[PDB]
Amino acid sequence: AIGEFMVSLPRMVYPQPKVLTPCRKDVLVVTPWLAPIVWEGTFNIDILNEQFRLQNTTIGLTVFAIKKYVAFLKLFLETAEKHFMVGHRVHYYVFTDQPAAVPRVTLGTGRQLSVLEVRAYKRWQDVSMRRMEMISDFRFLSEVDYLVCVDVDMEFRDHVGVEILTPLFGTLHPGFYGSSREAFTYERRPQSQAYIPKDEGDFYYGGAFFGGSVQEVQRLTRACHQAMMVDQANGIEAVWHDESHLNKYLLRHKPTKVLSPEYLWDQQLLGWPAVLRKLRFTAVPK
Amino acid sequence: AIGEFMVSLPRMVYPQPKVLTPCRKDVLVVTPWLAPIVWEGTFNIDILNEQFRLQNTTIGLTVFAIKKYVAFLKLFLETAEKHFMVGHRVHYYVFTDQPAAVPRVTLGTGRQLSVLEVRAYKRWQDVSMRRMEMISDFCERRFLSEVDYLVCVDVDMEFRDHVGVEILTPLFGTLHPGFYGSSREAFTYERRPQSQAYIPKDEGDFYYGGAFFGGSVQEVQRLTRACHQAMMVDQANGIEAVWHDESHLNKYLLRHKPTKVLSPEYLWDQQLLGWPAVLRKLRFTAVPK
Ligand SMILES: O=c1[nH]c(=O)n([C@@H]2O[C@H](COP(=O)(O)OP(=O)(O)O)[C@@H](O)[C@H]2O)cc1-c1ccccc1
Ligand SMILES: O=c1[nH]c(=O)n([C@@H]2O[C@H](COP(=O)(O)OP(=O)(O)O)[C@@H](O)[C@H]2O)cc1-c1ccccc1
Ligand SMILES: CCCCCCCCO[C@@H]1O[C@H](CO)[C@H](O)[C@H](O)[C@H]1O[C@@H]1O[C@@H](C)[C@@H](O)[C@@H](O)[C@@H]1O
Ligand SMILES: CCCCCCCCO[C@@H]1O[C@H](CO)[C@H](O)[C@H](O)[C@H]1O[C@@H]1O[C@@H](C)[C@@H](O)[C@@H](O)[C@@H]1O
Ligand SMILES: [Mn+2]
Ligand SMILES: [Mn+2]
Repeated sequence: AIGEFMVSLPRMVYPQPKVLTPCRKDVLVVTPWLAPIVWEGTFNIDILNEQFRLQNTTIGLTVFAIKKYVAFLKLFLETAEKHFMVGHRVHYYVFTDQPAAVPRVTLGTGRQLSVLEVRAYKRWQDVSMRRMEMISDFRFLSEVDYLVCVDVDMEFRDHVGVEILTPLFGTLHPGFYGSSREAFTYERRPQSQAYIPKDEGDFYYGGAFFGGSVQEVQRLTRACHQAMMVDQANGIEAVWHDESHLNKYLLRHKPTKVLSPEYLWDQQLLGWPAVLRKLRFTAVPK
Repeated sequence: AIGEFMVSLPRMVYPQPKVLTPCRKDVLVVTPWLAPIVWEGTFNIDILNEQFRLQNTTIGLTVFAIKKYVAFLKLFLETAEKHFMVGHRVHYYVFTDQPAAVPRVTLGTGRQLSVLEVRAYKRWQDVSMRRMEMISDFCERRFLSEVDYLVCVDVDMEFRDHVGVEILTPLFGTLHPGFYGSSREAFTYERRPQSQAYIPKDEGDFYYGGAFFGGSVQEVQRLTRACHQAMMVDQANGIEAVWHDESHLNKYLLRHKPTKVLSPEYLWDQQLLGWPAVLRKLRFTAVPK
C-alpha cells in the first residue's frame, strides 16, 4: 500500500550525512521545484528499503513486446530478476501480440508476471505511441501501488530499486542531459499539442522510463493519449511521438523525482562518462 | 487544500536548471532518504508559488507567548507579515495566558489571527515541553479544519528574509544553527538509555532545532502527540530529557525521517554565531533576550 503517514524505522547504523561535505558536487541533485535527481551517492538504499518494505510496497512494471520485440523479453526479465526492486513485491505486466512467445522465466519469491494480449499496430510509431492508451486503460489500480513503464529493448545491469518511487517521475534522456533547452528535440510546431517553445523546458525526459503512483501514471498516460488523438485529428504527428507528449506533460506537471541517466543509458552510443558511476538500465543492440 | 494530484502550471519563463553545473556545491542539498535540504539557490520560488497557490494552500503558524514572552509578539508578527508566506493564506495561532496582551497588528489580505487561551506552567521547562501537548490538542480541535500545513516556532525571534512555500511538505525539521557542521557524537541528544529520547553515539542524521518544525496537520499531529507521550513516559520514570521537547523532537525525526529539512538559514542566532559564507540569507533569527 502507499502509506498515508511517515513510518517508524528501527535502529540503524550507517555513515552520518555530512552537511558541509556533499558526495556529489559534479551534478545537480535537486530540481528547482525541490524534487531529488537520483544519482549514485545521493541515497542510502538501506534507509529507503526499510521505508518501503514497512509499507509492503507492490511495484508494477509494464513492458511492451509486440511483433519481433518479443525476442528482447528473455534478457529483460532475467536481468530484472537480478536488479529490479529485489526484496519487494513485483508484478510484471507484459503486453504482447504473441502470448505463446513469452519466454518462461523463473521468478524469485513475491514476484509475478501477467501476460496481456494486445493489438499489433503496423507503424512502429503507432506501437510506440499507443502504449500510452494501453497503459491508461489498464486493473493496476486494484493490484499495485506504483507503476514503472519502460522499453523492452533493454537490460538491467545494476540496482534499480525503491529510490525511484514517488508520485510521479521522469528520467533524463541520455542523449541530452548536458544540453541547453534550445537544443532539446521538443515538438516545436505550435499546431501540435506537444508544442514547447524555445524559452521553456527544464529537461529532456526519455520516453523509455517513467512512472509514479498508479493514479499519477494513469493521469499522465491518459493525458498523453488524448493529446496525441487531438494531433491526429489535426493532421499532425509529434516529432518524437509519445516522448514529445511526455515532455509537454512533465513540463507542466513537475515530477516529484527525476532519475539520472544511470537509469536509461546506451553504452554503444554514449560510452561510460565519468558522471555515471553506475549503468543501471541500458539499451540492447538492435 | 492539499491537492490529491500533481497540479498543471501555466507557461513560465525562467533560467534552465543545468544538470552539469549545480549552483550549491558547498553544502549537502539532499538527505540520504532523498529529502531536499532547503538552502538559497536550490529552489525557484516562482515555480513553487504557482504550485502552492493553485491548491489555495493555507498555512498555520503556531507560537507560544506565555507569561513575559508576550513582549516578543509585536516584532514576531510584524516581521512575519513582511516575510512569511506572503501571497498565500496564513492563519496565526497565538497560544497565550494573556489574551488582552496580544498586540494589535494589522494584517494583509487573506491572513488572520486566532488567540488561544491556555494555562501558564510555573517551570520554564514545562512551558516549553507542554507546547507539544497543546499543539496536538488543537490539531483535533481547530487545525485539521482550518489549515493545510502547520509551522511551529519559537516566539523570541524575528523574520528577516523570505520564509515561504519552499518549506512545505508532509514533515520537516530544521538544522539547529549550533550543530549543522558537527559530527553526530557532538550532537547534544539525550544520552541516557533510561529516557524515551535516548539516542546512542552511533546513531543520528542531524541535530534538529526545537524552535522550527512543521508539516501537514496530520503529520504534525502525530509528531506532537508522540513527543508528548514520550515526555509523559519519561515523567513517570522520573526523568527529564537534557533539552526537553527538542530532545524528543530529535528522537522522533530520527525514526520518522522528515520529507524536507530546512537549512540554518531558517533558524539562526547572529549575535552568537555570526554570518558564515554558507548562509547566503538569514531568514528567521533570534531576538536578544
Ligand atoms: O515493433 C515494435 N514492437 C514493440 O513492442 N515496441 C515497443 O516500443 C518500444 C519503443 O520502441 P524502440 O524501438 O525501443 O524505440 P527507441 O528506443 O526509440 O529506438 C520498444 O522497446 C518496445 O517495448 C517497439 C516496436 C518498434 C519496431 C520498429 C520500430 C519502432 C518500434
Ligand atoms: O516564559 C516562557 N514563555 C514562553 O511562552 N515560552 C515559549 O517557549 C519558547 C521556547 O523558550 P525559549 O526561551 O525561547 O528557549 P530557547 O530558545 O532555548 O532560549 C519561547 O519561544 C516561547 O515561545 C518560553 C518561556 C521561557 C521562559 C524562561 C525560560 C525558558 C522558557
Ligand atoms: C547530443 C545530441 C545529439 C546526440 C543524441 C544521441 C541520442 C539520440 O537518441 C534518440 O533521441 C531521440 C530524441 O532526440 C529519441 O528519444 C530517440 O528514441 C533516441 O534514440 C533511442 O535512444 C538512444 C539512446 C539509442 O539507444 C537509440 O538507438 C534509440 O533509438
Ligand atoms: C558547536 C556546539 C557548541 C556550540 C553550540 C552553540 C548553540 C547552542 O544553542 C543551544 O543549543 C541547545 C542544545 O545543545 C538548545 O537547543 C538551546 O536551546 C540552544 O540555545 C538557544 O538557541 C541558541 C542558538 C541561542 O539563540 C540561545 O540563546 C538559545 O537559548
Ligand atoms: Mn528502446
Ligand atoms: Mn527561543
